[PDB]
Amino acid sequence: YLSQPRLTYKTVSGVNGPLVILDHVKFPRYAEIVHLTLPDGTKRSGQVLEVSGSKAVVQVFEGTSGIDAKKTSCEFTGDILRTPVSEDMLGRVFNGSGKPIDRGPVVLAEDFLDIMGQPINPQCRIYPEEMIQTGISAIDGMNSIARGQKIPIFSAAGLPHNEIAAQICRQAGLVKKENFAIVFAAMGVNMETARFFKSDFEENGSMDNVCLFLNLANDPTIERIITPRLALTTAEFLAYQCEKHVLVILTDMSSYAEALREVSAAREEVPGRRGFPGYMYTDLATIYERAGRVEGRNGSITQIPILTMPNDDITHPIPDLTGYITEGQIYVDRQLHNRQIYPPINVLPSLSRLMKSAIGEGMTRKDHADVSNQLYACYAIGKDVQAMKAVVGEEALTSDDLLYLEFLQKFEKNFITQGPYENRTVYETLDIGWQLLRIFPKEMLKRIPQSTLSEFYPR
Amino acid sequence: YLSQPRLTYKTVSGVNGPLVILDHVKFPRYAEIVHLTLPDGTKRSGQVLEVSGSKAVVQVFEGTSGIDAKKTSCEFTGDILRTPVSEDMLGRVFNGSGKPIDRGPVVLAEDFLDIMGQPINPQCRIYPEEMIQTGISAIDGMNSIARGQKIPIFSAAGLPHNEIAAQICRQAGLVKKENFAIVFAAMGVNMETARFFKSDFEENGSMDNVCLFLNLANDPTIERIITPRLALTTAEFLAYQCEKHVLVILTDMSSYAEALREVSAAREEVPGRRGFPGYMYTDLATIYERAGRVEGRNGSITQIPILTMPNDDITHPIPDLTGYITEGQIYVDRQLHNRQIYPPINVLPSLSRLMKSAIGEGMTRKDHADVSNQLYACYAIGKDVQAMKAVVGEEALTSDDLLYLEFLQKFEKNFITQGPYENRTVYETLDIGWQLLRIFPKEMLKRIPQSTLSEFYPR
Amino acid sequence: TFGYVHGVSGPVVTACDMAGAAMYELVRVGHSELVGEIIRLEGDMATIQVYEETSGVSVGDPVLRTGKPLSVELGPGIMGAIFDGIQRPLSDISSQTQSIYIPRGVNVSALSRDIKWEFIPSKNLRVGSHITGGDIYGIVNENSLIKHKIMLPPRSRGSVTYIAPPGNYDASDVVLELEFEGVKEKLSMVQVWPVRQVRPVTEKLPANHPLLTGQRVLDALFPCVQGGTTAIPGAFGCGKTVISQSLSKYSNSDVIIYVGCGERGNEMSEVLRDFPELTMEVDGKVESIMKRTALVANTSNMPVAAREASIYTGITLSEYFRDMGYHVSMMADSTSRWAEALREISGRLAEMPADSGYPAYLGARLASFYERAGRVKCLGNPEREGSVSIVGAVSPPGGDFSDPVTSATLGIVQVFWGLDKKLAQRKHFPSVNWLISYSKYMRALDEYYDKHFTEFVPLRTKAKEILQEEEDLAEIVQLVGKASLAETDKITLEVAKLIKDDFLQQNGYTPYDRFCPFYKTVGMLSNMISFYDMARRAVETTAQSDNKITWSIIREHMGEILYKLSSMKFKDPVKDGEAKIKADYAQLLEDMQNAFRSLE
Amino acid sequence: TFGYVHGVSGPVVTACDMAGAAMYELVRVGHSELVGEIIRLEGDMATIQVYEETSGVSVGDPVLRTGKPLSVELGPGIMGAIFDGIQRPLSDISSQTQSIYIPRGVNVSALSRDIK
Amino acid sequence: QAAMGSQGNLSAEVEQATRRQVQGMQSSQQRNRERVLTQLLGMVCDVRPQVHPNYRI
Amino acid sequence: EKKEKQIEQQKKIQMSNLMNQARLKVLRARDDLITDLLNEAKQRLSKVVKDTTRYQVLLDGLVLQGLYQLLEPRMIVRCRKQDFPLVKAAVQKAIPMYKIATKKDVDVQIDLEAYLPEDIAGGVEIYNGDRKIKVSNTLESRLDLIAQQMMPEVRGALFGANANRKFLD
Amino acid sequence: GGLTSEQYHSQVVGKIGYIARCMQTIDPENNLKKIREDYQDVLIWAEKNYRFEEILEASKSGKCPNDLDALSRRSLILQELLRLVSSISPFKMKLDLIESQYEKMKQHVNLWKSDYHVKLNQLNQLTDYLKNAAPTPKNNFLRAMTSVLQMQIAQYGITEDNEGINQLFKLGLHLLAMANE
Repeated sequence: YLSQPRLTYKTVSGVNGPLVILDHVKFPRYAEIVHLTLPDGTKRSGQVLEVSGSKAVVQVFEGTSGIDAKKTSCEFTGDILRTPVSEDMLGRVFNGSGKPIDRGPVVLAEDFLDIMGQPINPQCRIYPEEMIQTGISAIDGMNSIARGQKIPIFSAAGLPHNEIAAQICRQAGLVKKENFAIVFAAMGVNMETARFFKSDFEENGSMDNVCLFLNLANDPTIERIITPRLALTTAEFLAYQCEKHVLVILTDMSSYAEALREVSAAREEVPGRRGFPGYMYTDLATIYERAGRVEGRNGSITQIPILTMPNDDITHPIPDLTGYITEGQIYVDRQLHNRQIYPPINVLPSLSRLMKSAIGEGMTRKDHADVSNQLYACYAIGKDVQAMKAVVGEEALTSDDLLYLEFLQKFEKNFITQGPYENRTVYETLDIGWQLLRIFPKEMLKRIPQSTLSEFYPR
Repeated sequence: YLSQPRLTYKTVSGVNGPLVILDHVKFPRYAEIVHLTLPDGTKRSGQVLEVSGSKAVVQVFEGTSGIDAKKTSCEFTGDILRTPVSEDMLGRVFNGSGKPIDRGPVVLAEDFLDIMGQPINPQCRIYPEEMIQTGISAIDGMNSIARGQKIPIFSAAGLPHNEIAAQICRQAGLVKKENFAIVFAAMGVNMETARFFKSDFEENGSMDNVCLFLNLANDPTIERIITPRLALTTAEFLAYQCEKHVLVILTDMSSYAEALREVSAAREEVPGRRGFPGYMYTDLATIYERAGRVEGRNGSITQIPILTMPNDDITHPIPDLTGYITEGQIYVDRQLHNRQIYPPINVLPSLSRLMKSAIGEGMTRKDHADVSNQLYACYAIGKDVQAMKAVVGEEALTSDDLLYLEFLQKFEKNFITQGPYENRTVYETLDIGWQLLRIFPKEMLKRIPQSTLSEFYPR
Repeated sequence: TFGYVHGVSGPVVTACDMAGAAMYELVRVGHSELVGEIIRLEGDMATIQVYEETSGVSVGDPVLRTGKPLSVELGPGIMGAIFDGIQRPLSDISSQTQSIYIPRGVNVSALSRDIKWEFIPSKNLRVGSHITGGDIYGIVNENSLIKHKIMLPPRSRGSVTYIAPPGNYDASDVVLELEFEGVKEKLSMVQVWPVRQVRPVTEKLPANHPLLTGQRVLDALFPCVQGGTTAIPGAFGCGKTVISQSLSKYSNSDVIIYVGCGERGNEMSEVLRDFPELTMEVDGKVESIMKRTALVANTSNMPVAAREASIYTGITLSEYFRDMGYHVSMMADSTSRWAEALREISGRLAEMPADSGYPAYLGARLASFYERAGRVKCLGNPEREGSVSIVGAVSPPGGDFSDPVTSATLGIVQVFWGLDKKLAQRKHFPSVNWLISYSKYMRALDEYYDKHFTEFVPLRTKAKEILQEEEDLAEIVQLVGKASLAETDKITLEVAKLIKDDFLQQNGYTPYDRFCPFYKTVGMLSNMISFYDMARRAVETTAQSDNKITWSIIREHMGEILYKLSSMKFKDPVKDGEAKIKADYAQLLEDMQNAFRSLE
Repeated sequence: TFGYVHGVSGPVVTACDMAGAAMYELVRVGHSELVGEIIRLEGDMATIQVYEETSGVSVGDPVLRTGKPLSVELGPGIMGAIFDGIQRPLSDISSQTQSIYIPRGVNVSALSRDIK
Repeated sequence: QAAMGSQGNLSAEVEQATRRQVQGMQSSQQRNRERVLTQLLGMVCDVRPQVHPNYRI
Repeated sequence: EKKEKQIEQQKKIQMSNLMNQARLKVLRARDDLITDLLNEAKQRLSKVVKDTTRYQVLLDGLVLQGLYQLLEPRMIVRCRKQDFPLVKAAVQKAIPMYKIATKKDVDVQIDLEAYLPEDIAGGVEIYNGDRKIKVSNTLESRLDLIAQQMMPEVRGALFGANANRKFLD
Repeated sequence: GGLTSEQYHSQVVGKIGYIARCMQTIDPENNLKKIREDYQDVLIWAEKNYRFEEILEASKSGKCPNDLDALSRRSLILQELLRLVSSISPFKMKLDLIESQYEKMKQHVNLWKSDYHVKLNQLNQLTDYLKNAAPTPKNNFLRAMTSVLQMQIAQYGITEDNEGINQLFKLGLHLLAMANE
């Protein structure tokens, strides 16, 4: 432990954007934390982004407005940013920087965990093979989640992604036919969304078992950089030390990526596409990759990041890099929300990389993979038929195309469309899948092998 | 000659990518050559890119890995880069820097020539008018090459520009109403391509009249800045002093331009389009403009650069500036290559600016210009008609449009398509063009005068 | 000996008092001694890309100088191991720390010095014999598959003075002794090679033998060759990692290195879970492919600067096992991640960028990396031939191939298996886009095809013609409708659909199509192409008749035959023997001919 | 009278001791007296755009100073003349040097003084 | 079987040509060796120190 | 017929290889003769060094030439221990001429603690004060600097002019 | 030559040493007069003792054969012949047959493509498996068939078209590949 009296420097040299460029620092440490007493007594925090001799560039989390040159005082904590973590964090509400905002006491730490975490040794990382029964048909039957997955919800402004995430929270559970401790971290969200999620976890009895980090739209921008890391540090304490099964939700990774862009633009770092920093892949990886099971420890961390595709464009750097990093994406579609389908999940661009082992014989049922693949194929062909009928019209379609159109209609009506409080078991979802695939003769279900068709098709 | 002893400096002040900045240099000379003994005894060489007082920025050819301050000894030669040239450089394989890699001895200098060449007075640069019969109909019949011309082969990743270049090299010769010496500057070419060219020149038994400067892909990437200049210096020696007819094949001006961009970005000059140096036009001009003939001399230099256009974009600075400088371009087209048409030369975006004076009565044939113009016009109208067919269906096509599409198909099939080892003389190319223009009635062949239609059409 | 850290800005660090430190020398930064590599050297200050997170490093920290470049310990104990970017064994770290993390600056050795390996010296060597780089002076029975040939290092030569008797030696034991110019060199079983320097070869032969994947669209339309360079550009979710892992599981390459460069962490555990259970039969005995697979993992969130080290270490290990005479195959799980690492380091250096921020030397780096791939005639006296195939997946941002990394990589590589997000979405896996993809080895390979699988060359030519014709018809059909199609054009469309659905797409996660032997592939294509030929003959020979045969009549008459052509894929090569599969395909051909004769 | 070459970078020379030099004034750079035009001034250092290949210019080379801007001779002899970009007669250079090359720093009067 | 004599003959032929050339070059070298060496050594021994022309003061 | 054509092309490639070997071998013999000439020159210089008087006159010029090439205020002359008296005389005679010609003050020391290898033919290597700049004026260095420049003359003299080189411009 | 000059010349002397070793192993008696006569210019540097540095200097000066293409081709011919004679170890061949095989190999265009090389590879699969295999019925049968095959090759040679050897190759390889159980 650090037994030395920390140094307080009033030697600010320059201030520029979110950066206070301190001078005459003695043995500065990169990534060290600094506590800034402004002239008027207001206290802020900052992270040393760069050290050069006796200089130290402190990126202030709350912003540099009001910072003086001769009067601001900066005490150097001598240590990287550490979060106090204890199981008591379950059932609390903290703000973006981990300070309680529920009129409870500051966390009485069980440990002081580095906010940045450490990468799990890929040799001792255990592959997620246990299925979460989210209850959503569009997920369980066709994008099955595994306990330990990074599977964000790709959505857009105004879409139901909040409702889908809350539903997944309330009805997520293993397909054994234990409760998830939830760590939620909202960034740049509006008070409406903060109230929505808090009131949901209270409407359920879950709030006793939920930890919330809140960084509202009016809260500091630079603090959204550390809010995900606080949440995931708490999740890692719970999962890899307390052996909880933790579900981590990170709301508006878009409002995180924009904070990252602001910091990188202030630093004038090399930009990627559409202005975002060059290392956004690495940074979003540092966030997302803090998920999955581990060897010898019974806990897990299931992430469901929620990010608003800007202009509904999946190629935008945020969704693109999140798709590269994460093990899937559940796609929320305006073209379904406009038709008032809930959940408006577009299975066709949805994906779940760990389905391939979360489903099969043993866990869930042995027709799961065949049904999923054939539903995907039939849905794609139904979209093709819809596209062509707009050109040629109904009068020029063959009976096979009409079969595909009927399948598409009944598939969105019965399979996708679902009650916001309805928990369909994987078996109910698969039975619906078969009731839809029976629209077709065996010969047009070209994915399913005959050993599966002759066993499940007739019923 | 230089008698005064050379100065060796252990004065290296910096190392930065391809550069090595020296300080305390006595009266530095711009473009001077330096020999660097590394700490381990490995000897490299560099060219001074600029001097400022006592400083000198030595762009090292063999890369700067392993170089260090305080122990790398830079010996200043006191003279600009003069290469040894001898006629017996024919039948040799040199690396990019002009050092043997055929296990023969180093060149015994018949003379020493500055590799930056010496500008030829425009008053006495003869205008080339002798057609080179490349044997490829898509060149001879519509983009003919005069002996003394610069005519790059614009191509793209994956196309057979190497095959086209080799065919030109082994088939080129003056029209028979004299043999060539090849100088082949490979830059950034993979071992597959280098071995292909070397094996082809051995297979056709021409090696006694070939001189290769191979800078492979795995060779140092600054060395290809001097490789083409070495090749052109040898070609100028053989042509304007040994009276030979020299054909120069520069393999990837895109690789050379990327070497330029690397040096420029290391120097931190103000960058031009797409990150290339602003002076790339002049620096490519100093490479291309060394073709041609001169008064008094009987020798000549034909020059055929090869360009890999990034993203098939002809607007890219490399091909754009090379088109501004050189007298035409032979454009290899990915679409024709995909449709399996060799050579993929697309006759629409390719032109040879000296064809007009190289062709005609008493040189190839009376009808050459008319046939080339009419083939070009018919091909362009056929491309437009094909684009219409693709949009509104074939039933809207008149008899004229159907004739144009028949011509287009048979033109790509009979006139462009050619065996790699088949060398169609200019006359056979012209007759294979007449057989195609015969598809149209004389009233549609507008660009051919009646006085030639009456003579050549009916046969 | 020591420099002092002068500044920290990320992966880049600047150090005082580094007077004569060479470019790309290897240094230890900090009290934890994070490894790092010098990349600029200004004044007496060196700039260092640290291969481990620098958070916590402070000005004044030591920067110890090791006078050696980034190098790997090549020796026994590689196969079946998983290494981090700079060749620290992750299993050894886990055993030593008994913790689930990679402590910063852990210094565990790359190869165990405690395991006793059986050593059988080359019988002909004796004290006094002349020996040169690449010469094999013994063999280690590392495991059942890999007879690990110990070789003199390149750049080592001389007269032998002691060759260790056959027996059990640990990696630190002196196994050979030689002398040159009177200077005496002791050689253990382990050599050290700088990862940035090409391991020399006597010659680089043409690539002339195919690298059989399990994937039909790859083996048939776009072949790669042992010693060939390949790329797999595709947007996220197009299955490039699955193609790489299937090529790693099932291929005719004696050794495989999977270089895990900056991609998802769970995939290395996927490999470590799957490969031990996957087995290949050798000498009638089943052996796990992990015995011939080696892994280098630098997942996305592990230090960025180490992705470059991961790539170079992978290619160096592959070159080592190529020097043994093996046909190694290296899978670079994403070279765009390494390109992004170069971009980030360049930004920290404040260099002028090329397109989209990449350094001007990105093309040169990619070229020098891919150029280490050819089939070679290995160094040393026992004449050996090996290979290092390279399969570098590319992760173009936004799923477009105008990306600078993909543009360069396609300028460098010889095979391009472009993947299509619109096929991945439909689940048309493998998502190879058959129109833009290509393989420049299709000529070099015909010498092999025309004597092992004679008919396959014309079969492939006609298949590609069919698909191109269907592509041409797609635009007309979309804008005009199917009503205008000729009767032969209907057959082209429908047989193209048959090839797409039942020859090209191959579900790699099923017993019947995880691996599709080449005999199965060529037989399947023969059946489909033969159906195409007979259908066109039937339509063309009766189009002038009053009793015209039409695609509708064929479809109605041959529902069983079309479904059999669609079910050909389901045949299981191990549950159903080669003999049964070939017999069944011939029987389907007979059925098709019978039905055509009975229809016309 | 004259300055000295203080640096070189392609055509952009830099000369010290150019105290009173004027913008776009002509200078002779090097011992071969390559023509150059002052394009910038900084203190007593003048940056020069050199009109001939500078490869070989070295620090310390004299930079002679001519008090006139880039100028063209106008008079008898222009008609039928073929000029370089800066008024050098190419045909007369050829007839004088009896060579097919332009010597670096070749200085021949633009309009022949020997014609009556 | 008869044509193998093609190499059997031309190998000896080209060797003979090389031998003639490697005698011609040696004879010319022996004719001009000394008078080249005297010039080379005299030019080495002729030192003539000089300062760099750009030197001032 | 294609087999026969391929055999004829094998004759083509093999004769090309044989001719390439012949050409490179005659070239290598020529280069070996050049190397023999340069070795003879090296031996002749080693003999000239034996004649002390002419060696003294040569060292005077070598030392003064090094001093002129450096133009430093402090310089260190490194020589073979065998030559130390002669190098001392050369430096003692060079200092006055250096001062008169350059108008610069100079301090020239001899590197008594570190001599050149005795294998050296002769000459001197002059370092600036801090030994970061060297001018090499060993007889081997002069011989190489001169010979590599004179190769065209040596080629023309030993092996005659090139008939095909119709112009020297 | 794609190697550095130093590495190239060390490779040349390595090849000379390896040719010497292969000759000394295949013919410890010095009986293969034709082969030794052909390899005189490379064998001399070992039949007369030299140091590595001496042979390297001679390679650099061109006194030894110093063309790695020729040395590699010749060493490969000798290596394959040694592989044959060693894989036939218990059934030493006739000297006339050995010399005929050597000539057949020498005249081949490219040994690595050779049917001879493939046959030797198959024989080596068998021999290397049997060098370790335990005496289970499969391995006893392979030992018997492989000994018969080695004896037959000792009489007929792998450069010939002997159908007995061909069929035994096929059948023994099938026995090897067939599962143990």
